[PDB]
Amino acid sequence: AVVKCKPTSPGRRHVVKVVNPELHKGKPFAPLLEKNSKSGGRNNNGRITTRHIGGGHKQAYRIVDFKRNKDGIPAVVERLEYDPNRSANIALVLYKDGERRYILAPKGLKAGDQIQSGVDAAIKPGNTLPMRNIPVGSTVHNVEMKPGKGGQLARSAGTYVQIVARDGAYVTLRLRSGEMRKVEADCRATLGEVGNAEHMLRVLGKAGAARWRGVRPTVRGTAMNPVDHPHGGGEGRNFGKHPVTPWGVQTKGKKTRSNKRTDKFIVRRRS
Amino acid sequence: MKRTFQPSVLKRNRSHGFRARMATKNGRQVLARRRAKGRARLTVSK
Amino acid sequence: MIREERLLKVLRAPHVSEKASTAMEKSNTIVLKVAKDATKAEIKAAVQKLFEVEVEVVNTLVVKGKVKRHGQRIGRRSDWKKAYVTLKEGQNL
Amino acid sequence: PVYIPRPRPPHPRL
RNA sequence: AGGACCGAACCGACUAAUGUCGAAAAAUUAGCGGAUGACUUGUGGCUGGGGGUGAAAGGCCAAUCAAACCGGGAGAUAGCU
RNA sequence: GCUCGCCGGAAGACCAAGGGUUCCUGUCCAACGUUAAUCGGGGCAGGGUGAGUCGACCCCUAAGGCGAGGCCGAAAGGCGUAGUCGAUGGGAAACAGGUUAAUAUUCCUGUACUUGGUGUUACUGCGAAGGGGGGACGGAGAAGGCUAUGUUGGCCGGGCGACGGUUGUCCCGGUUUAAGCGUGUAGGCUGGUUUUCCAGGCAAAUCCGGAAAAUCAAGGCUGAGGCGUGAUGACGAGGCACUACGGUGCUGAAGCAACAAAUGCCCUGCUUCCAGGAAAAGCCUCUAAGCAUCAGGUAACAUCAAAUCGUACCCCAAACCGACACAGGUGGUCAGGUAGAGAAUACCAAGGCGCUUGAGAGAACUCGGGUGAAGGAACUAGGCAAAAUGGUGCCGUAACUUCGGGAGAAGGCACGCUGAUAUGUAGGUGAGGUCCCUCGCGGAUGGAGCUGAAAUCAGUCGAAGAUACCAGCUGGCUGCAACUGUUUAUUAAAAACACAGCACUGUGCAAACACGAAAGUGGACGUAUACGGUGUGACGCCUGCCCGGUGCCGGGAGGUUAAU
Ligand SMILES: [Mg+2]
Ligand SMILES: [Mg+2]
Ligand SMILES: [Mg+2]
Ligand SMILES: [Mg+2]
Ligand SMILES: [Mg+2]
Ligand SMILES: [Mg+2]
Ligand SMILES: [Mg+2]
Ligand SMILES: [Mg+2]
Ligand SMILES: [Mg+2]
Ligand SMILES: [Mg+2]
Ligand SMILES: [Mg+2]
Ligand SMILES: [Mg+2]
Ligand SMILES: [Mg+2]
Ligand SMILES: [Mg+2]
Ligand SMILES: [Mg+2]
Ligand SMILES: [Mg+2]
Ligand SMILES: [Mg+2]
Ligand SMILES: [Mg+2]
Ligand SMILES: [Mg+2]
Ligand SMILES: [Mg+2]
Ligand SMILES: [Mg+2]
Ligand SMILES: [Mg+2]
Ligand SMILES: [Mg+2]
Ligand SMILES: [Mg+2]
Ligand SMILES: [Mg+2]
Ligand SMILES: [Mg+2]
Ligand SMILES: [Mg+2]
Ligand SMILES: [Mg+2]
Ligand SMILES: [Mg+2]
Ligand SMILES: [Mg+2]
Ligand SMILES: [Mg+2]
Ligand SMILES: [Mg+2]
Ligand SMILES: [Mg+2]
Ligand SMILES: [Mg+2]
Ligand SMILES: [Mg+2]
Ligand SMILES: [Mg+2]
Ligand SMILES: [Mg+2]
Ligand SMILES: [Mg+2]
Ligand SMILES: [Mg+2]
Ligand SMILES: [Mg+2]
Ligand SMILES: [Mg+2]
Ligand SMILES: [Mg+2]
Ligand SMILES: [Mg+2]
Ligand SMILES: [Mg+2]
Ligand SMILES: [Mg+2]
Ligand SMILES: [Mg+2]
Ligand SMILES: [Mg+2]
Ligand SMILES: [Mg+2]
Ligand SMILES: [Mg+2]
Ligand SMILES: [Mg+2]
Ligand SMILES: [Mg+2]
Ligand SMILES: [Mg+2]
Ligand SMILES: [Mg+2]
Ligand SMILES: [Mg+2]
Ligand SMILES: [Mg+2]
Ligand code: NA
Repeated sequence: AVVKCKPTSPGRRHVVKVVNPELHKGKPFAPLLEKNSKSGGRNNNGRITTRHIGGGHKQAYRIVDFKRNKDGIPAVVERLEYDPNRSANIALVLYKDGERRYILAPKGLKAGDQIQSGVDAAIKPGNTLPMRNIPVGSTVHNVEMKPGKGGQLARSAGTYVQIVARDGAYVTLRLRSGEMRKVEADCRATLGEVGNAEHMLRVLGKAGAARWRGVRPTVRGTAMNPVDHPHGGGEGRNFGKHPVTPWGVQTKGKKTRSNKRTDKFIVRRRS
Repeated sequence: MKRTFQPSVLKRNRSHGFRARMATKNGRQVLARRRAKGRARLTVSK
Repeated sequence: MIREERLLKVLRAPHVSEKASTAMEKSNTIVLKVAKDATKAEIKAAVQKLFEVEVEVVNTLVVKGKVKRHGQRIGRRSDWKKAYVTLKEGQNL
Repeated sequence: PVYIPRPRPPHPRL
């Protein structure tokens, strides 16, 4: 899993890789790929809306089933593949009716294993079923927020949510953030944590190992001039200001949430 | 020393061509100005 | 069907030069100054009728007009089309 | 002459 | 294997001389740095002025940038020559 | 015309972009050419660009543009669905010779190949804006087989050398031939086949997917090159005939082998890695409605069409961008000999050029060089600049270290040529012969040849043997920045910026945040192991006290407090 690349060149010295042997060493499934053109932060009018996005490698988008709406019909995990669009490893799965899809890999799921979705599934990891049929306190993942929506919570590597309680038609989830949210119990939720838990241990070693992940560098405020950024200019490492984003809104502690149309579903706020 | 005008008929037209003018309103006003001044060559569409 | 009132329009003049000379000499090709559009089939039929001689292939090109500084004024000449007509075997002028 | 070359900087008599 | 080493193409511009009404509105000569990559390049496209873009120098945005260029307000205003 | 010099991974040859007659011929020297000009990319006139196969066009899509209706917007207008454009990519097909003053894969000769139209000929389920397959892909590495190509040998032709020798393991030249068709190789991948069933492929489908069970162990697809043919043909060193003195008409020998060998082809292959590597059509099948003598499909033959535009010329340049015939810039392709690791470099081939002012002189002084007595940094701000070092093989190699490095540390030794070991070695390559059988482009053996290191021993020459070109100066202490990188195009390349790493903080998804009056879009087709912002800047040891102030976060009990 976690390997330390030998310091046989500066920039190779610090690298820590995740050499997953079990990952499929071949081409991904054809009918489930589609083109994923890069943007670089830019949008309709063409302006950099999100700074620092740019460059990197081409990647095709693997159509992962997040909905898990194929009830009853069992399925076997053909193989586990590396997905450049995610931090979790995808799994090409085949249902008994010759239809093959992608799912996220829970922690304990090798190839050859078997899983199936719907209300009457078992509670083995990989199985999806509404969060009314899932027990209390079990750790699930790929959680929905609306019945039929698709699954939005706990989609990243090593992440998972926990059903703290079900009070009527609503389940309270100790979200991976530590926030206690409260959604409908009729929202399906894949069981078990997400795999690739050793994702957060890689260290990328050098600047290129990020530049090809597609992150142009971030220039500090202080370096910039007064016109470029609130922290600006000076005769050598001068700040005297209060930390704010390039648009003068306070960073380093300022709650910037205002929904008023969902604040009722948050049991308790973040930790 | 690399100068500024690196000619290319494709870009030249797509930027200042006749249909590039007549596309939008401002371009058609540019054409109107050219015709009011009475120029020989309205646009650059050699 | 291609009308006589167009075949009488296609052909304009027979080009004369060293190249037209040697072409008529060695390859049975008469060189003509044909109209602007003057498609190969149009020229084919127009010669097959107006000259009543037998055509094999028509090979055509468009020469561009020179720029001519008549006096002190930059002029130009019309771009016209020259067509090589390889007669089958017989004869022509 | 539509191009007007800039003058060379004067000696810094500060 | 490697933002690995030496070193041409290629990319650049550290030193020195020349050049400074030049051969050249930034170059030549001798060297010099990278040279499988955060590299370089072709073609086309996108972002436009208080706007763009910026590995950030107020840099670049047509030999012009502490706010482009063109036209208009405009014969601004100028207790200053 | 003869010498001389230069280039030759270019200053040669062919294109693209760009230019637009600059191409060729005749005529002229007013202007243009930094001089002269008979010359010219100059002036005037005439000629020249021939395509089923090359490109465009056209079919298909990328980024992206426009965008019915649509959503939004004081107006203009913005976004965007269906859709339609858009190559820098995907999609059918021609080669070798001959020719012009100038075009030629376009003309001519020969040899082909592609796609459709139509008609007859039979046999047949055909049928799509729909399904499936395909096209369809990264970086790096390595090896095997090849080829281009060159070298030598063998032939063929010619020569017997301006002064020594030169009919001999002597000299010079040529020894070339394509596409297509047949073959199916080195080699690459893949089990194959028959039935039967099925909640998948928005319906269907025999196609795909998926199960079963038998099935034979083979097949299928891909495939460089070679071989045969193309070709009793062309080309051909040259010889002769006539000279528009330019070249035309004929005749025209040999036209093999080995070895070396690509950065090119097999190979989009193989192995491997993480950074996870366009799409759509053409293509092949499946069926839907509709029709099932028909239509339509396939095959065979015949025949027709392949239109339109480009094609001259420059293209690291006097023709494109730079105002100039400007020491600048300009993408792609080919790349020969000797020496060499090499596309470096030196000298050369093909080929091109002598840079559009020259002639004298041989003052100072300036520029580019060469050498230098003795000293050797005393110069100077500073060893700036020069000088010096420089290669391959082996020996040897410290502190420190993050254990990799440092390190090419430092330093030393050998290097030419000749002969022998060895009538050239080890090695490579491999004929003939022979045997085997899947009988062949087969395997085993076999070694003729053809190449060909490296080492040792002996000798010899010179002042010097990595002899030219080319080609590290070395070490010690230290500040800063971890490092590779980026930066003020055009006086600043750094300690500045970035960086991987660390931290705080925001953000629960219709996320935060950002562009946008809004629709919307980016974030992200991502989901707290994620994204944004801010600071710090690998790594090691660490980061101490202060919340008075400003800010941020949390409270709401009290005072004040807006519109109303
Ligand atoms: Mg960022
Ligand atoms: Mg950072
Ligand atoms: Mg930064
Ligand atoms: Mg400010
Ligand atoms: Mg400062
Ligand atoms: Mg200070
Ligand atoms: Mg023809
Ligand atoms: Mg390197
Ligand atoms: Mg190097
Ligand atoms: Mg240089
Ligand atoms: Mg280096
Ligand atoms: Mg500028
Ligand atoms: Mg201003
Ligand atoms: Mg005034
Ligand atoms: Mg006024
Ligand atoms: Mg040429
Ligand atoms: Mg002219
Ligand atoms: Mg000429
Ligand atoms: Mg005269
Ligand atoms: Mg003159
Ligand atoms: Mg002329
Ligand atoms: Mg043509
Ligand atoms: Mg639109
Ligand atoms: Mg289209
Ligand atoms: Mg193209
Ligand atoms: Mg020519
Ligand atoms: Mg060969
Ligand atoms: Mg010989
Ligand atoms: Mg290479
Ligand atoms: Mg696709
Ligand atoms: Mg029929
Ligand atoms: Mg040509
Ligand atoms: Mg000149
Ligand atoms: Mg020049
Ligand atoms: Mg060479
Ligand atoms: Mg050279
Ligand atoms: Mg000169
Ligand atoms: Mg002198
Ligand atoms: Mg001497
Ligand atoms: Mg001395
Ligand atoms: Mg001395
Ligand atoms: Mg001193
Ligand atoms: Mg002194
Ligand atoms: Mg020096
Ligand atoms: Mg010297
Ligand atoms: Mg030197
Ligand atoms: Mg050096
Ligand atoms: Mg100090
Ligand atoms: Mg540094
Ligand atoms: Mg550096
Ligand atoms: Mg500068
Ligand atoms: Mg810092
Ligand atoms: Mg502190
Ligand atoms: Mg306090
Ligand atoms: Mg407060
Ligand atoms: Na405080």
